[PDB]
Amino acid sequence: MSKIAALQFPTLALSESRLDYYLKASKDNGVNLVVLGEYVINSFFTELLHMPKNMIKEQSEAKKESLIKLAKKYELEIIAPYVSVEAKSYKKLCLKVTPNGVKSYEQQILMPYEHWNEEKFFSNKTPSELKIFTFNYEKLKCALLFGFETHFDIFWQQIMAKKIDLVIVPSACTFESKQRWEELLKTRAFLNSTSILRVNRIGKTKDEWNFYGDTLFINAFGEIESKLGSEEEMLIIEPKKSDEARKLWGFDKIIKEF
Amino acid sequence: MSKIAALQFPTLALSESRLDYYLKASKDNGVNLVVLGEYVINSFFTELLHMPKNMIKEQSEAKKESLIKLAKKYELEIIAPYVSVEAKSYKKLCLKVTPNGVKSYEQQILMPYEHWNEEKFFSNKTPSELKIFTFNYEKLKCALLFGFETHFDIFWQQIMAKKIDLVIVPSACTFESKQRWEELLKTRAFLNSTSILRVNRIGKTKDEWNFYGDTLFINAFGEIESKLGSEEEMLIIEPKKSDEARKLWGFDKIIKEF
Repeated sequence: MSKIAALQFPTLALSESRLDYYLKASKDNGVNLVVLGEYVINSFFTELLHMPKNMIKEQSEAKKESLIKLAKKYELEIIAPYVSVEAKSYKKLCLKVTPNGVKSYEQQILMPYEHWNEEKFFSNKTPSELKIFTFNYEKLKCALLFGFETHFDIFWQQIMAKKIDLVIVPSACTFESKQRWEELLKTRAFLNSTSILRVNRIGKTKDEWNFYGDTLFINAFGEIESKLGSEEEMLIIEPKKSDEARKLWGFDKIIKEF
Repeated sequence: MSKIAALQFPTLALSESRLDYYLKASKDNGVNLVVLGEYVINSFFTELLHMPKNMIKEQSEAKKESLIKLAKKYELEIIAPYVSVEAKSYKKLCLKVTPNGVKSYEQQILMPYEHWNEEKFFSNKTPSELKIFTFNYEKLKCALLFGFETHFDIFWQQIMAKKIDLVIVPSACTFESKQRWEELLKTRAFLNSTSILRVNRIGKTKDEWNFYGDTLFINAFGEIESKLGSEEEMLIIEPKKSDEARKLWGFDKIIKEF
């Protein structure tokens, strides 16, 4: 039935040949939805601070055109974080590329820390009230969240209210926080009875920040179903409906009795 | 400084010296706040189902009188889950017994599961709006939560809103859920920058439900600072203010604009 492919990549080269191979391989395994991690289409954040505006635009626009073309050619959907280069500003988006159009999700909560200040570098619209990005994938109710945004309960309360089966989490996570991330996502999946697909990038930066993969899939019971290592590889998942797991603990039912 | 003693007990006997001994040992170690787990003053839930009403009342009322006397004698405070028997109705309370009076916390969300139906057995007031029980312990802002109530994000949002330093969680946890409980509490402490004191009971029931202790203290970084094993023992903790840990990630700073 419904299958999803998670591609664990470093920053892709300007050519599209590596992406095309994995997209055909995803479609050959009966996958109709593909997800990439953060800073795979684009160079990692710390290089973006020093790169020329026009090359960042070229890097982004080359892959967006490729995804649009490849989504048509292989008739599948692609979810990929994407740096939108505007006239006088940069926006951190996540694109959902289908054969019949492109949808975009503008990240609502960005890291403001000095050493990794995405809030300063990007010019994302500050929403008045947070709103989860959701979409239907065949028979699954899905939500899309950036890695940093999973830290905030408000999103999960909206996810539980909408009976989401699967939360797709493109991310860029350092190895040092490996265990904290597993415990967080396992807890989120259990408390909200939703499956979670966390897709990480791989690679080492000039500052020796180590992204060691660990793309993983968690079921609505909070159990890890499958996970990747630290190499460039593809994870294929068959996400199931959240209903049975929702009834076991009935957290939503309990909160709905108020 | 400010110290708290967690007493990991089985169901206490009607005429026990354990309470007088451990309260004095706490006060001799400079501890002014003592916490017991769930179903320590009273027999465990599944045994209460088969006990006569008057026996439950006597079991409860004997320990309340003792705690009142011991709180005055040793000049400290005691937090203890407590079955209040009115007429032929039962209320699952947590008492805070001090030298100058008793305050009570009525559990707001109770387990409704068939095999462990506290919602059916007890007659707790169905709350209008969920509201955390809070109190100051010397210079620390403390909150009180029953084990089951930690599963619901709404409580944790209020805990963060009040910038709570320590959440005290009397609980009754089966050994089978050891890892899930640890990951949950570490995540809540980290996400909300609060320390957590989880006090469990010990003992085996007739149906072979294993309460194997593992009373633990977690700091506001989400790290386990200390923990007990499966024996009857006392855990003394010196909880610190959450301020420094709260500034590290600044979850409150980010989230308060929504």
